[PDB]
Amino acid sequence: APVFPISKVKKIAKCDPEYVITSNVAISATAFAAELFVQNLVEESLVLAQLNSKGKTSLRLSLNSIEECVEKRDNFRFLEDAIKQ
Amino acid sequence: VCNRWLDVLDSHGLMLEDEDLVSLICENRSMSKTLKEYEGQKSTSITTARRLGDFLGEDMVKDKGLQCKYIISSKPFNAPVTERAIPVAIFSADIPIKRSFLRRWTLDPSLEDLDIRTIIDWGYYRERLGSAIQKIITIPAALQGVSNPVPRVEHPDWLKRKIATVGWLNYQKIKWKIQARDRKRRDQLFGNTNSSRERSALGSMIRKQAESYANSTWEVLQYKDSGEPGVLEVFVTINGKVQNITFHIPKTIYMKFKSQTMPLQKIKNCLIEKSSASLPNNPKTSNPESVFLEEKENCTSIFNDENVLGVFEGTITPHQRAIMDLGASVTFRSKAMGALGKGIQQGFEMKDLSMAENERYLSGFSMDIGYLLHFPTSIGYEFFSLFKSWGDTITILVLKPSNQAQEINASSLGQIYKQMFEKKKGKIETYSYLVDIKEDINFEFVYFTDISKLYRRLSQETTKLKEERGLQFLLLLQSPFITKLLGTIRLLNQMPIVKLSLNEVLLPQLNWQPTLLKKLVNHVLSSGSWISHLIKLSQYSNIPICNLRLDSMDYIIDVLYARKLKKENIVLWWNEKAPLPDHGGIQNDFDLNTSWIMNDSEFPKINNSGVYDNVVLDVGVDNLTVNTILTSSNDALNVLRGMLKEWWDEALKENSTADLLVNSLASWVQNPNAKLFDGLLRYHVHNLTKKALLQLVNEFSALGSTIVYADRNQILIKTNKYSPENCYAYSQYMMKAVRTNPMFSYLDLNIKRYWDLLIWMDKFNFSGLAC
Amino acid sequence: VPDFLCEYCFFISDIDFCKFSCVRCHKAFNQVLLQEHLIQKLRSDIESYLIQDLRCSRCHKVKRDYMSAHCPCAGAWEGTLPRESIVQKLNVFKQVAKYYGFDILLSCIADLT
Amino acid sequence: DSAVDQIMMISYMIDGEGFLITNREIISEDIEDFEYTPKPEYPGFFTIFNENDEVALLQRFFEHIRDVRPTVISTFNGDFFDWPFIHNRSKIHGLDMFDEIGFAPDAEGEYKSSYCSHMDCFRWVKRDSYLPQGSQGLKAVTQSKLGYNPIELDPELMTPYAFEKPQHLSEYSVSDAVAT
Amino acid sequence: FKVINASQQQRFSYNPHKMQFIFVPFLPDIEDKVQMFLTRYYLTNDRVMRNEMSITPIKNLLGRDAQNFLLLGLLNKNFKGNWSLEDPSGSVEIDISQTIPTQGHYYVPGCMVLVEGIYYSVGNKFHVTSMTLPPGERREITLETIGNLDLLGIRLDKDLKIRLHLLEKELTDHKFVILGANLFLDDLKIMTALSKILQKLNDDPPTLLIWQGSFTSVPVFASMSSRNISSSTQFKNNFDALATLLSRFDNLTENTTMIFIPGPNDLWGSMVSLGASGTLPQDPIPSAFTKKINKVCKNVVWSSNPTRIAYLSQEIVIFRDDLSGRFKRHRLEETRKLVKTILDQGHLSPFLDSLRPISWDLDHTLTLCPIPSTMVLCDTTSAQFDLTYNGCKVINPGSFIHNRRARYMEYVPSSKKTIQEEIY
Amino acid sequence: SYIKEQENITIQDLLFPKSTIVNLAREVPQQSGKKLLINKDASLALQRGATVFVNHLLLFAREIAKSQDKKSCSVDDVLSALDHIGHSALKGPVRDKLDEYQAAVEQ
Ligand SMILES: [Zn+2]
Repeated sequence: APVFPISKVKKIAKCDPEYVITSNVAISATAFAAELFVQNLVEESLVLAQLNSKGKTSLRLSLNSIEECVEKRDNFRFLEDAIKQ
Repeated sequence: VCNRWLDVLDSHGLMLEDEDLVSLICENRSMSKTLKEYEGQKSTSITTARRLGDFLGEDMVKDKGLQCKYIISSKPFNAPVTERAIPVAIFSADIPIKRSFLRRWTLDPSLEDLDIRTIIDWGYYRERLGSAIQKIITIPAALQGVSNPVPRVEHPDWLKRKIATVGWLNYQKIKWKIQARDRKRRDQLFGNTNSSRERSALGSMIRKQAESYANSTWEVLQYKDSGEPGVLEVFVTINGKVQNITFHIPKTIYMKFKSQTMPLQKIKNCLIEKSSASLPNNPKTSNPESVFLEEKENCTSIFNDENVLGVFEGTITPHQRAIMDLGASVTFRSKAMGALGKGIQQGFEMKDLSMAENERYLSGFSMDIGYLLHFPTSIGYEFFSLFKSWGDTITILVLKPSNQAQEINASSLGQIYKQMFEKKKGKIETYSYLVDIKEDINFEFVYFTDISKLYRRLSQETTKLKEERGLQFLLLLQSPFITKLLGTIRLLNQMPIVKLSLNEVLLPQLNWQPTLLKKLVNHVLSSGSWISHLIKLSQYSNIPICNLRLDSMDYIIDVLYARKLKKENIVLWWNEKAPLPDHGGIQNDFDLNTSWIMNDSEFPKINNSGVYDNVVLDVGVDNLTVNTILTSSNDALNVLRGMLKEWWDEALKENSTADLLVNSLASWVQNPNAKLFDGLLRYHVHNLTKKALLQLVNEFSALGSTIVYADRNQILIKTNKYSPENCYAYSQYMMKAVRTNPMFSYLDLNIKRYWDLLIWMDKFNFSGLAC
Repeated sequence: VPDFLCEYCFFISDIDFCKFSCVRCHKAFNQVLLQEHLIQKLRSDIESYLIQDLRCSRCHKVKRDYMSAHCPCAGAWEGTLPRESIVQKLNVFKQVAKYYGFDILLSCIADLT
Repeated sequence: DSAVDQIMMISYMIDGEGFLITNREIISEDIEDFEYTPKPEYPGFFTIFNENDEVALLQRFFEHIRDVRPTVISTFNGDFFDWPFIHNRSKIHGLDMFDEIGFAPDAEGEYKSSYCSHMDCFRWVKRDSYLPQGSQGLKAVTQSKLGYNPIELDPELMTPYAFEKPQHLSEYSVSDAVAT
Repeated sequence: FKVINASQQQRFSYNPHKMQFIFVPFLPDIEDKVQMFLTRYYLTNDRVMRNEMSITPIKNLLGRDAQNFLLLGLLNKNFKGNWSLEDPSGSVEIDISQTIPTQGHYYVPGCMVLVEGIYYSVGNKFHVTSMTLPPGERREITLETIGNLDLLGIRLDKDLKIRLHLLEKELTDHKFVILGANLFLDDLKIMTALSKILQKLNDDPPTLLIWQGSFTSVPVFASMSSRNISSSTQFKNNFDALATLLSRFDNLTENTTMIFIPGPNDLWGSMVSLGASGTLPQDPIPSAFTKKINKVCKNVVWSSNPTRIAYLSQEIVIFRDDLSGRFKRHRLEETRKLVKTILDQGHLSPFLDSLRPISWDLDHTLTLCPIPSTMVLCDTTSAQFDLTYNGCKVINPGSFIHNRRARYMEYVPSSKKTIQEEIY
Repeated sequence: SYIKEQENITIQDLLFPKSTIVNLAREVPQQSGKKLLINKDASLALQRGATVFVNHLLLFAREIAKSQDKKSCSVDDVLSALDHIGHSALKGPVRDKLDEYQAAVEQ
């Protein structure tokens, strides 16, 4: 479905400093994988936000749950060096 | 007893093995807090933790509670024991990983051996055992009045003197590349514990794949050689799409030696059954299992089982194809709804799953078809056409010498496509729900000179068709000469590797009709009728598209023969890459006796050149090898007789793609390219066909018939002097009716031979025709 | 040379050294497969010459010992298979290799000298 | 860890009649009914309940607790390792533990309850068993106080044994259930 | 210096009185087969004569019932229970019970074993008290009875120098890579792995790399191996692909003496008869069949299986077969299976001709009377062992398919050590 | 190896929308929650995570592209790098939405 246009596809194509000539549908695959990654991190970060369900923010996720879901999991170990601010 | 333990610690454990030495010498010592919270302290549990943190990455030194098991080396000279710790995981890792990370801790790049008796400190373990034997042996003995009992250790002065009567992405990319170099080393150390760290949470992207997987019609068998072997890439087909899954396949050898091999090897599965395979071998009174390590065959050397006499050679199941015959072509995981998601994520363990189903109606479908076919010749043709069912554009990579112009502008191709399309439009309207070639074609050539960049253009066009559909398509590769040479260019897709075309025919450069009228467009309309032929040939034989099926029809016979051998359990399968014997010792002198020099079928000379009467031959016997097994090792021959008796039953009143199995079963015995049996089967069927030739050379002699020739295709009959040629019809039916009875099965037809007053010396005389 | 099989009409039949296509349909197969079959027949006869037994004039019994030079019998010492039989087969292999092209077959004939 | 991991087996012995609930996602071969009798005074009968998901495992375990109506809940080293792991796995899945069986922890981290009064038997080994410290685990207390040597396997190869040989791990979990 | 082939040397006619080299000069005789079995027993006869006590044949031990002599003989099988033993006088027969042999060796049908027991004079059924085959010897005694004649031609006694040992200890940049256990050139994985190994062997030049020849996967038989290609044309395509892959590395092309040796899967010349082991002394596949890989280099030498290479002080026979699968197949009744028969057996393939044929022409190519102090046993059923407790260094390059892939060895001939290297 | 530490140089590294991040957090788990809001520090972490993941997939596709000696990239080079980072769960639905994008981009 035409939901994510070529504007953000060209936004995520000029961002790379040293990149080889990729195809026009591989960047579309990376954009579809990026929205599924953001959906997987949202669904897997409420698995660790349910560990602290004593208050009203149990259905609402936050940075402490995001930080521990990034440092515990092995498929999200590339994000703890970029969560530091 | 301290001398026995000092002898086992003095000779560095040379009589002991390496696993008992690393379980004996090492020290289990876990931690309580993290590595970062132990700054400023120096101990052996902090040194092993720092070595695991810079050797196996930073992922295990994040959380607290690390179990740092260690050993102590000798090669750091005059250093403390708190900084001489080495983990046990450096000896379980690979050779250049341990050699790369050992020397940075050992501080010696001069070492060439990785033998554990040379690295570890025998003197630190000797002094810790010495202070324990010093206390409990030499400490209360000198005061009691007896001497030093152990002469290896000694006692000092205090008890001896009494005896006097964009920026930052470069750093991030190098950090992620070294981080994933340690994660692949973590998976190189063990292949299952890190794998279930992503599948511990059942997300809704694994559950959707688990709710959309039922009746997996498998399509192509594959390989994985750059990593763990024994795991197969399976392109199974779901109800609406095709899923690329992976299958874990074990190696079920028949060995019977698992009795006293329990502390020797690591026997996990405990199963004792009838693991006796009956093949002809050398020891007398022996007249005719599985594995827990699917990556390496660490088998036992010394054979003494005390159950039956005879060394088991390790007769195996076929390692690359033990799922297409033992399982099915239509795979089905019979279980609940929620375990198959873990099977999709890890890889399907088909040893405990993947049972068969009904094998009829394998492929009822509707999807796209890719079609790559190459045409090399002695002239430079190279017609690398790429037909696709959705794009309709074929791309020929032709015209290697670019000076002259000899290739058409698709005008002639379009006119012959129109005439061929009208005749095959009726033939295409028969098979149109599978392949739609019904639209009017339109295409463009690519006239190329180089070969390397032509393969680069070919790889760009196959990635173009693999990106235009992704999946839900089928690529039928059909190159004749370079069929196994086209497997280096493009891969990782489902492909019937088939030599359909024999060779491209030679042609003078003044026309192009034998290379374009029936070679290019007739092959894509034949590809439509050919995939319906393939649907029927894989619905009957029940094997996926891994077979040749037109050049070599010896694989379907092999899959059916392996299923017939798996129906029973006395006789088993054989070799896969060898010349395929069925003997007791594959690497021996047994096959020179079964070579059989010049292989004489028959050679008759009764010296009759001029025949006495006007006799006509109608004795043109075919299928004599088929009509030998249907009349007649022993169990392999009777299971072949039962398979051919069941095979002739479907080749009567209802047959479309199973009548070729009979003629391919005739051709299948004499060649080594055929699988699961050609060893003693060829010589035995040759002697039994020689016996059947000698039985049918005199049982048909109800009249005065004599022979002069016998070479399994035709013989000589002889009729009376009266009634020369008008009586052919009744003589032919009476000859067939008296020839069908003494052979007792009568499955060899005789049609239209020739004879009219012959002359025959031995081979150079053919005088006579009467048709 | 025995049992040549065709590619697709499956007519299994023997051929001769005195005349390549089928006798059922009509198409040439290749020349290198017939060339390969002739080196296979040559090596088969050479390995069958290599497994010759202890046989002579009086002692016409089977050979049952390797370490034994000759039988404790009264016959003159000779052999089982003669070299003149395989050199007559080697010159008919050379005649069928030089009558036709057959480069690797004559190459292996030169290799065994 | 209690959030990156999941429980594979629950081996419980309700008054002589043992039970076992296994997670079919990690465990490959589904375990059938077997026996573990290391001595004739300790009979072990274990009807395995092969639940597919971990939510099914935890709900069948809490359903069997809610139907059997226990008056004593025992385990070895409960409040330190065994009991908060099940509270974190019941906090991860939608059904929280306190809403069905009343097992809320105290201020010091001890999983007490109102009706059943949880019996952590590692608070007897550390208190007055007169056992030497360094050999106070479950294997050494059953080799010393009880008269049999149980199944001695290292816990670091427990996870590859879930996918490879689950019958030996079901024997080990039934061993520590009849020993507890 | 140069590679001594299977037929490119003088013929060593070992006499029973002096064991020297006589002048023989295209097809063998039966007299040479009788001399072959006589040289198989008479050259192991001096393994206890020059070691030492009383030596006498079975003719002095026929009519009795109690004995003392260690009966040296090769094990046979005539009938179902007719275990025959010999010497060049007659024959002895061995029973099947009271078996207690030395468990530091391997017994097989054809290894010469000393035995002791009773005679059992009703018939001739010798018994087994002690079953131990004799061992070999060292360098100082193996070449003193040979006189002053050569192996390849250096016929002078100039090899008693320690400057020849300092000539082999001087250039320490010598490299003898063994490379490993018969690679298959059909799958792309072994091709990419040999490309990476040639990259790491291209940036640093060796001196004489013992490569791995005859590398087709399927053996050549009397049928077309590929789809439309034959079994001769598919291997032509495979050595042309190996020649184009070898010409992508231009450092091995000049100084590295690449040596090609077959296995049991040789080309169209020597392996279309057999499919399992064939004759062990083979002929090398020459320039007549292979043409494309010979023009890409100037240091490619083709040689057979039991072929020594000269270093003027050292001989290295690089054998290739499944010896650990053949010795395991014949018992009495990975590491410790071939470390027990180098000294104990002076023949490279101790079997009869009915179980392993040897050509009657060449039998002094696989004999081990000049004992090598460095030896290569390339197998496919063994491990990477290196045991030197005798003086002979025996290395075994294992395989390519195990848990970690791409195993290959690197034997330094100057430092006399060996190492192995994986790459993934 | 180590070259330099981290750099908060977010002048050009602050580009992705915020409405798409909160649009990609629907998540209905069959009536187990209300799903009212997400705080802004988690939305800034999700924006930086999406940008870092797109750079992650591009370096992993280019690092497995050089092993096959191809100087290009593709769908069979991007999705053959998704198992190297441990994300096969993303690989299956990216295949069905890529085939829905290819089945709807023709019209
Ligand atoms: Zn034909």
